[PDB]
Amino acid sequence: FHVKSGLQIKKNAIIDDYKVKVLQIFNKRTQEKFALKMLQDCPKARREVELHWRASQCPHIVRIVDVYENLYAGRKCLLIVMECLDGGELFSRIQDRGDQAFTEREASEIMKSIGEAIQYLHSINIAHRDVKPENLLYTSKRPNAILKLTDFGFAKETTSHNSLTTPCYTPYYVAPEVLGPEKYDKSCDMWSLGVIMYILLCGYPPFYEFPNPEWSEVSEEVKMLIRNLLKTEPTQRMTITEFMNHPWIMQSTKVPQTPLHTSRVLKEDKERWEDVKEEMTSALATMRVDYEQIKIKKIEDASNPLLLKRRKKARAL
Amino acid sequence: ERPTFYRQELNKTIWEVPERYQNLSPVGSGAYGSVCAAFDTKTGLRVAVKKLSRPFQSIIHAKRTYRELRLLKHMKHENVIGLLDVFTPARSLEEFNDVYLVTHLMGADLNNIVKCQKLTDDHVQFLIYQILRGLKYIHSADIIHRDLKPSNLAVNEDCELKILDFGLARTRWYRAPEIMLNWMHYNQTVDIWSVGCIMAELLTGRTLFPGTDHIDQLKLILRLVGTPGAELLKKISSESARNYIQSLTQMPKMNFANVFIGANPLAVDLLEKMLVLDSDKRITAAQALAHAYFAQYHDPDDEPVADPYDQSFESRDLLIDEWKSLTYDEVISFVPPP
Repeated sequence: FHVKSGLQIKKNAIIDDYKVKVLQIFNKRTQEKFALKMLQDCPKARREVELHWRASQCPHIVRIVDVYENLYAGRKCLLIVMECLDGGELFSRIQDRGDQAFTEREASEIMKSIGEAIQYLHSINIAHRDVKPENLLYTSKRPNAILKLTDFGFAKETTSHNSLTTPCYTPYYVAPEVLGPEKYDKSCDMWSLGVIMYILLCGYPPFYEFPNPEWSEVSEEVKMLIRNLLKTEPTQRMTITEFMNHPWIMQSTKVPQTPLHTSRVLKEDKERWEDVKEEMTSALATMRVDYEQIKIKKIEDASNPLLLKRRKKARAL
Repeated sequence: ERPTFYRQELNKTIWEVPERYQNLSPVGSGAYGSVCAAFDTKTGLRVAVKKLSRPFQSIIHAKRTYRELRLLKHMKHENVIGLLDVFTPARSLEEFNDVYLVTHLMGADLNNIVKCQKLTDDHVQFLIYQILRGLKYIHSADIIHRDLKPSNLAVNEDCELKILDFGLARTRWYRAPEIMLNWMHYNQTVDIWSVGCIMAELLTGRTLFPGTDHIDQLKLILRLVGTPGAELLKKISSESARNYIQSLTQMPKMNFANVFIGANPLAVDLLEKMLVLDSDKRITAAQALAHAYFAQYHDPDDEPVADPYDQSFESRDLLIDEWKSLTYDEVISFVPPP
């Protein structure tokens, strides 16, 4: 493509370029409007930032403006500067209209906005791994405003792999394989997405099971098998090329404008929505396999209170 | 005995804890409270400081908060995460609104360990034995975890295990058949079933029952264990459920031997005893520990039972402030381990 300049973390004081949970600050020479996320400076906070930085290209991804390596207080803090998106939280906007019917094509004009980003990140071998409400945002508040996303706290490097499997098993049932990874990793995004189209449609949760099918459900059977291929299991899981190679998404904006009841059901009750918000964060954290945990020593080398006792009596005998 | 408190806002959330706790790092949280990994200068251990800012927003919340505390305070077992500390910045009952729980952050959860390492039969042997040893203790007090999964089992480098995060309500995969579709009042064995599900996974490396929906899942289960019988149907409280069941296909029990070929026979033998459809025919924790598959670890003298747990409160109809008061009392009565 076109070689772009690398990221250089400005070492100088952030307080000299801008004028005194993401916080707002006002630059001096431009007085811009300007979101700032802070952290405890270290390689994970730098590795992630390097990724987020190199992820500003895509118009679908929020743009980081400046990364400073400073010393707040006693500790060194990697203070990033990004493009603010005051559009508002995705589920925050919809939740709070009104009459207007979130129509199917609108939900489609959304997935593509997100399916485009994934296609970008994944194409550069970057696994976001964290897709939840608090991380999705629009840019302005008025019309013709696009939505680009945030919070790469859990993104990482995936590695270059590829995807089939079918039909049917054999006589050695089952066995083991490469545990992250260049595939499984990606399948933690699509889950977040498909698990979004559902919370987008019935505003209900796969906690999957579709609505009764009567009831705000027409979506098509083409709309059931889709949220299903996205849904369960991360091997033949729904493929960001295959997903984008879908008329419903590919030829979106032509799809029916079926009116929905999603916005009324979720807004009807906005406390289970917070409860639902946790389980989504809990669900994800439970399917994310990234930060090494231990490497259990061979039982022969392992030594602990229980083992000792068992071994002791094992010798008295 | 009130220690010194030091407040600090971590990720748009206030944290007022004793000074013995240093370097607090937000390690996640969900709608029951936020969590923060930290170092306990008192025990020199990495602990988990859980904060429940919404403990009494409803009688459902109030009681579930008092339940969690009571349960925690009771847990005194090697293979069961216990209450290291519980505190509140409140100086009285009137101002009392936030409660902090402090446990021991040991190693990483089983799920993770799997993703990074292929365990040996030896590992599984010891691991599962430990789960059972802990279960016996629990069930002995008449408690039921109800939510046993590789994500609720902490293990370190030494292979030491610990059962944690008990089901406090009174990703569907490690759940018995009855409880899942609420066929009837569950049995302690429901934890045994989950035990099996875990065990199988470890050996094969695949998820035994990765079912999409309850129906789908149920079909999966019944295909291996078979279909109910007149004896099981009888125990079925719901007539509609009994009706559905009867409507099903043949489903004769599968021989586990063919399903796990290449695995320790003793193991597969254990799996048959645990993965029984009739909860009243599932091997108990105590019985399992005696199974020959744990000969190298089995000590009938070093598998201890727990004191009596009074669950009388479960049948207590009280107000929010009474459930709050009861919770405060317990917080003040707490006596830290040695």
